[PDB]
Amino acid sequence: VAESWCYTQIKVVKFSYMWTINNFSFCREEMGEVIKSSTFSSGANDKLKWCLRVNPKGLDEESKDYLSLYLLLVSCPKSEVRAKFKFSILNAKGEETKAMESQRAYRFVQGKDWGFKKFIRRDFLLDEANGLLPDDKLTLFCEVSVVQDSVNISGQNTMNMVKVPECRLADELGGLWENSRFTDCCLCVAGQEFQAHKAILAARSPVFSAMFEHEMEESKKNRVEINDVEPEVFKEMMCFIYTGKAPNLDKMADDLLAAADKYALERLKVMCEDALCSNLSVENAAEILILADLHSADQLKTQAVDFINYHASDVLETSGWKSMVVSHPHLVAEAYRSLASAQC
Amino acid sequence: ESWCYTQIKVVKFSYMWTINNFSFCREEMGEVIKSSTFSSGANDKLKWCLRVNPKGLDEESKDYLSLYLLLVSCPKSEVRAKFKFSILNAKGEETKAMESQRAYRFVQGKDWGFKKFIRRDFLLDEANGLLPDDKLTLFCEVSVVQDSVNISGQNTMNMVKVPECRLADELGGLWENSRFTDCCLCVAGQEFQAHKAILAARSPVFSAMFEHEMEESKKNRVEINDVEPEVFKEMMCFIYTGKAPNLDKMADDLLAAADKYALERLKVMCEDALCSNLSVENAAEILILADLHSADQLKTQAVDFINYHASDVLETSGWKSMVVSHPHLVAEAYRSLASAQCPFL
Repeated sequence: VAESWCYTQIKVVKFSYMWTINNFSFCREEMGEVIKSSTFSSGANDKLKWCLRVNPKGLDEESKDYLSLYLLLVSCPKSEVRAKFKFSILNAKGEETKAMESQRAYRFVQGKDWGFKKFIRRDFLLDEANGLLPDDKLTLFCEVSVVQDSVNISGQNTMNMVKVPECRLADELGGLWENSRFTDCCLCVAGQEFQAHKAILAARSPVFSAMFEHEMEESKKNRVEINDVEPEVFKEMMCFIYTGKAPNLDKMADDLLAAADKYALERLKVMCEDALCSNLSVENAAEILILADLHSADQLKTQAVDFINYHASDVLETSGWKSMVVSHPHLVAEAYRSLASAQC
Repeated sequence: ESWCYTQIKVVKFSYMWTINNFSFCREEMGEVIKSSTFSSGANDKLKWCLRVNPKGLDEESKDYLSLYLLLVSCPKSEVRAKFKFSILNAKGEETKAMESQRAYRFVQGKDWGFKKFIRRDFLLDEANGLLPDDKLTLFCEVSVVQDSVNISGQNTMNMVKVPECRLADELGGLWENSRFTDCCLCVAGQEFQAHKAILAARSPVFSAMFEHEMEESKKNRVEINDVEPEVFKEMMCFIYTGKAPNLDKMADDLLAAADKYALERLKVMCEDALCSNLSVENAAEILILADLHSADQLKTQAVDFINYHASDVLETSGWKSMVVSHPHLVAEAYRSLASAQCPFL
């Protein structure tokens, strides 16, 4: 309807970073002495690289009590990148208070530097009443808004007289479980019967498939001894194997995660990690560390280490952490190495 | 999320210096009191010192006492330093002492400092309380700072990220290894292997006769002749890999196979591929194929194309061939035209 479908959508890659200028009150690398930062990227593939250039005393003498900051593009593929940036003045609580943003999105090319002359006054930063230098530490928050804005669409306005269902590989196999049809062999776990067959299980499971052919199916095809999981978790992985999804996640993520680690099912591991990553807590941190370590969830190890870094004030005395300490010296050694060396 | 950090290392150390009986020292010297060396902070890396001039080295310093600081030893020529000095607050005096405003480069063996301090008699004046037991206490703070930084930081994190979904890898991976050879189907000479449950699920027609309680005999001597082996391989690739890159040039045979196997999905993709294949010279053949295969969507598209391009479609002899061979098609086309064109004589 309406012939054309002009739906021009603007793609804005928004991402922000924060500074840490140690003891700015007496750095005094002024009047042309260049200072750089850590190069940073948006994360969406490696094309864009920025480096800051701060002048405590700005170039030219007109910015005597004023400072000017310039963002420089070190190198990028030639695409005439257009982007927008903003900065702010920060408080002790780490929230932007006096936020100033660039009026327009500035066109960038390789090696070009864009910034505002006399960006901000020196004395207001140095004002004691404003409290912008807690422990003489200066923080500066920047929010980049790189925009591509390169999209052209033509056509088509197909009325779609016939509705085409998508691929039916999952639901057709998903609906066969309750019917329990075409099950050649038996399958019992923890004394409860779950009628399934080894063909599709072998097809959708390399571990069992390797285990299937090697000197069991000749004799013990009908009965296979499974005890690592209770039926409530085995049915969940069964549903995941056939349907391709495990909707009952949050209530039973942990034991599902352990079962996935036993069978080396990476997708189950990461999605259970997603379920449990949001559930990080002071009281539950220790058992999360132990479960991640036993399951070799390195990413969950890192996130839990970060949680301990941010909550060392209270997590350390928790009885779970003490149990981890007495039981798992290696975990606490790793935590000490991370929080000591990387942080300092 | 960067964690810029940007450490700027500074080592603030100090060196108290106290001269016993300062009144008597003014006479038995004219130039310098070379003090002892000192170090602290970073593992005693740097040796520093100082020397006062109770009597001025030069005429300018004859008016004002000079405490002109010196460097003893250092590894690097470039050493930026801020040095502040005062009295050791015996009474209440945290003022009256100056500062070094600008960071100066301290090279090996060189001396640097200030010299305009105080009048000599005023310093010796007891009213100012600068002679505790005839001693001169100093609170000499030195702050060395370094070529900037040690940048980074990074703070690269966005949740945890997940691997690619693994529906197709399991099917494709098993086929490549050629493991679990459940059956050997010999069709057109070439031998093809496959499994039971997946073929039954994807193809209901294959599931039809294998549901009749006979499977072992048929698999050993399966009869497949309506479809060429190449289209069978294309079917295998579409089922397992999930793509049919060369479907465009084999739509007719693949569409016929889908009709035989009652594959609505494959038939739909075949019709869609054939939709963007109509030309001005072979429209009759496409319409005949659509009618034979009961392609309702393709048949309707062909009818619309003919209605639009009848000025040239009827010119070709294919229309006359259809008229002679298929009178019922002409009859129903005329019925549709008359019903659609109610007005006009």
